[PDB]
Amino acid sequence: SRGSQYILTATLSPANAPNQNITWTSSNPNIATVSGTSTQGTINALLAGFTEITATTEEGNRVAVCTVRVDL
Amino acid sequence: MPDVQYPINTYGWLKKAVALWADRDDDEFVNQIPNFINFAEKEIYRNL
Amino acid sequence: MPDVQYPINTYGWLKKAVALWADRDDDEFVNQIPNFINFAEKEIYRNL
Amino acid sequence: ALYPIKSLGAVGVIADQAPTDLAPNAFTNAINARFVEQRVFKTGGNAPLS
Amino acid sequence: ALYPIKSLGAVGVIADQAPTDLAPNAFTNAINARFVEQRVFKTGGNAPLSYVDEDKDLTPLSFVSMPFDYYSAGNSFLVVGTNKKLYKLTDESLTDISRK
Amino acid sequence: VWRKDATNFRQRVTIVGSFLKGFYQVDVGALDYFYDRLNDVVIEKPLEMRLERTGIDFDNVTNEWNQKHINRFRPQTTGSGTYIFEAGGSQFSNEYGHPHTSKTYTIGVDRHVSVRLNHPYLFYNVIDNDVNSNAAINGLTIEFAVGGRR
Amino acid sequence: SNRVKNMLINEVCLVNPLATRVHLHQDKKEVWVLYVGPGEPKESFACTKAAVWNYEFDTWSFRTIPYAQCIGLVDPPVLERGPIWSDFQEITWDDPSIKELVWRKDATNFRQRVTIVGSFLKGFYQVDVGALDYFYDRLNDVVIEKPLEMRLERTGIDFDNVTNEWNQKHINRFRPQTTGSGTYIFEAGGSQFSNEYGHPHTSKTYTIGVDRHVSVRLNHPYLFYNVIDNDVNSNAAINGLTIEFAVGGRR
Amino acid sequence: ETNAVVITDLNPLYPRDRDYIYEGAAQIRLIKQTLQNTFPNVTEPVDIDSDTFKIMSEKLKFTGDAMDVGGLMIKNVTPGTGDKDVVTKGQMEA
Amino acid sequence: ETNAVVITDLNPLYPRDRDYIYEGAAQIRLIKQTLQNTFPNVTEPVDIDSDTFKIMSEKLKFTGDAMDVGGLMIKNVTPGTGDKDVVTKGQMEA
Amino acid sequence: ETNAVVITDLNPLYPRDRDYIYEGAAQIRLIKQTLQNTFPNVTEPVDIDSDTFKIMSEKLKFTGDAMDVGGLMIKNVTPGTGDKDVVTKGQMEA
Amino acid sequence: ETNAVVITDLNPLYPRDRDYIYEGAAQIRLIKQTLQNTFPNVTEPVDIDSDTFKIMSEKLKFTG
Amino acid sequence: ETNAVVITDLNPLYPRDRDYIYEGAAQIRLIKQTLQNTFPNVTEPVDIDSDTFKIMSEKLKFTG
Repeated sequence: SRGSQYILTATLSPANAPNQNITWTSSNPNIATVSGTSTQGTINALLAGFTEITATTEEGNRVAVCTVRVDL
Repeated sequence: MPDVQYPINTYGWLKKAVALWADRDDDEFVNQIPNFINFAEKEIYRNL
Repeated sequence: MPDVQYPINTYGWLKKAVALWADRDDDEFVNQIPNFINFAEKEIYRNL
Repeated sequence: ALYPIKSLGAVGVIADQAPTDLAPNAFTNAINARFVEQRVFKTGGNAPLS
Repeated sequence: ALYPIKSLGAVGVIADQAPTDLAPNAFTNAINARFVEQRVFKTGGNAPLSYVDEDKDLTPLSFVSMPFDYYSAGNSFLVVGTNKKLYKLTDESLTDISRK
Repeated sequence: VWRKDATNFRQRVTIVGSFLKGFYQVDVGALDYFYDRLNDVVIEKPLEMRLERTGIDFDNVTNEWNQKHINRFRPQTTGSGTYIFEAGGSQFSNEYGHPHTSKTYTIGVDRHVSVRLNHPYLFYNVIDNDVNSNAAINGLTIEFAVGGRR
Repeated sequence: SNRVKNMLINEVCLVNPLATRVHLHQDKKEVWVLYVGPGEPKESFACTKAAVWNYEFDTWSFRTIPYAQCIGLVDPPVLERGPIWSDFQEITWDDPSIKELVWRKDATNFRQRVTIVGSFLKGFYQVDVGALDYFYDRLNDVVIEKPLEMRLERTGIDFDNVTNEWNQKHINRFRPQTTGSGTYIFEAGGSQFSNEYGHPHTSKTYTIGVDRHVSVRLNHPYLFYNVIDNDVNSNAAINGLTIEFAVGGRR
Repeated sequence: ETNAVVITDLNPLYPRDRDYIYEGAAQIRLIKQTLQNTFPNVTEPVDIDSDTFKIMSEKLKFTGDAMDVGGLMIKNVTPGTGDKDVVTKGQMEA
Repeated sequence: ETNAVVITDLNPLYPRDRDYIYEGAAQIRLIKQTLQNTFPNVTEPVDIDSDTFKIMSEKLKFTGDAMDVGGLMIKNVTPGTGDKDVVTKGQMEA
Repeated sequence: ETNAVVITDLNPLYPRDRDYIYEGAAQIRLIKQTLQNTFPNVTEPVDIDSDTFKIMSEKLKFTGDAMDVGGLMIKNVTPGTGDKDVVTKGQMEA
Repeated sequence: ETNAVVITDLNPLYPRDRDYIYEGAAQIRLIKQTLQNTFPNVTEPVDIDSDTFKIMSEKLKFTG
Repeated sequence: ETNAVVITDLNPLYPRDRDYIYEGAAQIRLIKQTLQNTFPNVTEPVDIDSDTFKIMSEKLKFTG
C-alpha cells in the first residue's frame, strides 16, 4: 500500500557462492529502487500501477527471475 | 467493600453502611445484620 | 492538592476542607464525607 | 507482646513433622509455588512450543 | 521507643524484593549515586576531553595507556584504534602508526 | 507478548519433550495442560497453586488448648492478582481441620480477609487459579482473641 | 542473588547483551558492569548505563555513561596534568574553546590519573567529573549537555518495626543530617495499599545552610520518599534522616 | 540505543522499523502520556468550526484586530461611551 | 479491553506480563478514533505563534468580566465608539 | 495504508483486523509525524487551555459580528480609550 | 559573582570544587578596586614608627 | 602590565579580560610587593584603629 515497503529475500540455488553480488534492476526505477544483496527491501511510491521486480545476479548465469507487484 | 449514598434513608442502604463502617464484613456476618438491627431497634423503642 | 478558599461559605469547599484536614484521599473515605456532615448537622441543630 | 508473621518464603514446605511444632512461616504442603527468602508467588505455568 | 534512620549508605539498591520488608537504609531504585558505608552523594558526571583538536572528530573503539617507548621520553602516551586505523597521541600531535 | 520476563542475558528458555506429541515450556505464564484418558484429548486450564499449613496452636503466644477467635488476616502482598483464601480448624490437634469459609482477596481494592472461627487449632490455605494474576505474599498478620477451654 | 538479578537480566537481555563490559574503578573501589541502555537500536554497541558495585561495603548502584564504546585509565592533558603559570603564554581569559578549568580538582590517585571514555559521539569523554551529563538526541542529530540528575527511590515504608503496617500514619517532617553545600529536591507520596507505587503528594527543596528540614503532609499508611539533585553547583551529601510521624487509625 | 523515551516532542524515523519488538506498546504508552500531559483536560474541543483559523488568522497580530464596522451594541460598563447625563447635569448646575 | 470505559483519558500502563500483541491494532484504532473525536474539524493548526497560548493560560476565566490583553493602542476612532465622537456634536450643534 | 500526512486522513478501521502486522510501524510513524506537523510550535510547557474549560467550545463564534466584549479595567497605562474622568476634565477645562 | 554584595569586606573562601580559573582576573580587578577605594589618597605610608598605632588603639574613644 | 611599585599605579581594568593569563603571577607579585612596601612597619598585632571608627575620617583636619 502507500508507503509500505515489504522486504524480499533471494536464496541462491547453491548454499554458498564466492565473490557473489547482486545488483537489483527494475525498468523505470522512478517507481521504486532496490539494490544491495539478497535482501531487497522493495519501496512503494504510488498506490497503483504494476511493476516487474527482476533479479540481476552479477556473477553466475545471467538467468534471473521475475515478480509482479500488485498495489491494488 | 459496599458503596452507599450520602443520605442513609432506607433499610437497604443502612444494612450496607453498617458493613462499611465495620470492615468486619463477610457472608457469615452480613446475613445477621438484620438481627443486629432488630436488637438495636428493640433496645431503642423499649424506652424511647 | 485539594485547595479550598479562605472564606469557607459553601458545601463543596467545606467537603474539600474536611477531606484536607483528613489528608487521606481515597474513595472509601471521600464518598462518606456527606454522611459525616449529615451526622454533624443533625447533632448540632438537635439541641442548638 | 507482638505476633508478627514475616519472611513467608524464608522456609517452604516442612512435612513429616508435627505441624503444631513448626514456625508460622512454614507450610505442611505446597505446589506450583516459588519462594525467594521473603516472598511467595505462583510458579510459572507451562505452554507448548514448536 | 526510638526510630533512628542512620547509615544511609551501608546498603544501597535492593530490588527484586518486597519493598515493605526491607530496612530503612535501603532503596528500591537509584541512579548516579555513590555510597561509602555512612553517606550518599551525587556521582561525578561526565565531560569531554581532547589532547588535540584532531581527536574531537574520531570514534575510538579501544585504547591503552602505554607509559614508555624508546623514541618517546619519560612521558606516557595512548595507543587508540578505530574502525580502520590505529592512532597514537601524546598531547602534542596525532600520528597514524597503522601497519603498512 | 511484547516483552516477556527473562531469566538470562541470552534469553534462553527451558523446553520439555512431552508425552503429548510435542514440546512444552516449563516456566511460562499461568497455564497448565492436563491430559485426560477418557476422550484422549489435551486440556488446558489455569495453573492452580495451593498453600497449606495445619496445626497453628499459637504456642509461642498463648496456650494451645485455649480456644482462639479468629477474625482477620492482614497480608502485605505485591503486584496484581486475585487470591482465593480458605480457612478452617478443629477442636483437636491431630485432624486436618474442616473448612469454615472462603474469601477472595483482590489486590488494589481489599486490605484484608474476614473470617470467623473459634477452633483452637487453625489452618489456612491459599489458592490462585486466575490466569491474569502475578501477585505475591510477603507476610501475614492474624487478628485473634482468646476464649476458654473445656 | 536476590537484589538486582531480575533487574540486570531484564535490562541487558533487551537490546544487546554481548556489548556488556566491565572496568575496575580502583580509584574509588568500584567495579561497574557497562551495558547498553533499555531503549537503543539493536545494532548499537555504545554502552549507556552502568551498574556499579562497591567491593568494600557490598552495595549496588547504577549510573549513566556517555555512550562508551570502550574505557580505560590514562593521564590527562598537560592543562589538567598540572599546569604552570608560565605555560599559558598563548592562552587568555577569553576561554578559547576551554572553560571547564579549575584551580584544584579533587583527585583519586597520587599520580592524578583520570578515567577516559571512547564515546560514540565522535570524541573522548571523562566518566567521573563535575556535575554534567551529555545526552544525545536523534531528532536534530546534536549533542546536548544538561545537569546530572540523581534519583533515590524507596517504596513501601510500613514502619512495621515500630507500629502496625495497616495503621495510617500522619507524616509531617524529615530531619536529615547532610554534609557540604547543595540544593536537593525532595519528593514524597504514598498509597492506601502496599503493592502500588504511591502517587506523589508534594515536593520541596532542602537548600543546605538555611533550612533544617522539609515539611510534608501525608497520612497514607505506606509512605515513599524520593531525592533528586539536578543542580550543577552542588556537592552535598546525605548521612541519614529522621522522620516525624504520628499514628491515626485503620478501616 | 533505547529510543522509547520522548516527551512533548517525538520522532517518526527513530523507531527504525527493523528493530526488536519491545518497540511497540512502549511507544504507545509514550504517545498516550504525551497526549495526556499536553492537554490533560479534553471533553469536546471543537473550537475550529471547519478550519476557521484560516480566515481568523489574526491571533498573532493583536494590534490591528478586525474590529468590524458594526457598532457592537452590547456594552455593560466601560470608560468609553459616556451618557448625556453630564450634559443635563452641567446645564442644570450652570 | 476490560469494559466500555472508553473516554478521551487513556490508560497507557499495561499489566506488562501478557499483552497479546495481536491486540495492538485495537489500541491503534482506539487512539485514532479518540484523536478524531477530540478534534473533529481540524486540518493543520498553525499561525498560533505559541504566544497566545501563554496569555490564554494566564488570562483564564473568560466568564463575563475577564482580564485580557490585545490591540491596546491609542484607540482614537474605533468605529462604533466614543473618544471625541459625541462631544463634537454638542460642540457644533450646541 | 494511507499516504497522507495530516489528520482525518485514514479510517481507524482501515487495518481491518486482517492486515499484516508489518504495517504497525508505518502506522505509528504516520501518527507521530501527523501529531508533530499539526502542532509544530508546541515546545513550551504543556500550557493547558482546554478552550476555557466551560462553555467557549460553542459560544466562541465570529461570523458577521464579534461578541464577548472584554471587561478590562482602566487603562491609565498605555493611554487608549477616552476614560470618562480624563475627557470630563479636558472638556471642563478647555 | 553571585550578586552585587561588593563591599570592603571580602569572602576568601570558595566552593573549591569548581572555580573557572579564567575568572581570576575578575577577582584581581575587584581586589585592586577595593584597595583603591579604601585608600583613595595614598602614596607611601611611612614615618608611623609603629608606635603611635599602639597608643591610638589603647587610647581610643576620641569623642570630646 | 605596569612597572610601578606603589598604590594608585595601574588601572584595575588594565587586564582588559583579554590579556594573556601568564601575567597573573606578575600581578599578584606586584600587589604583594605594593602591600609590603606601603606598610613595611606592620609587624606587631593587627592593631586595628580604623580612624576612631566614627567621625575622624573628615573632622581630623590640620591646615592653619
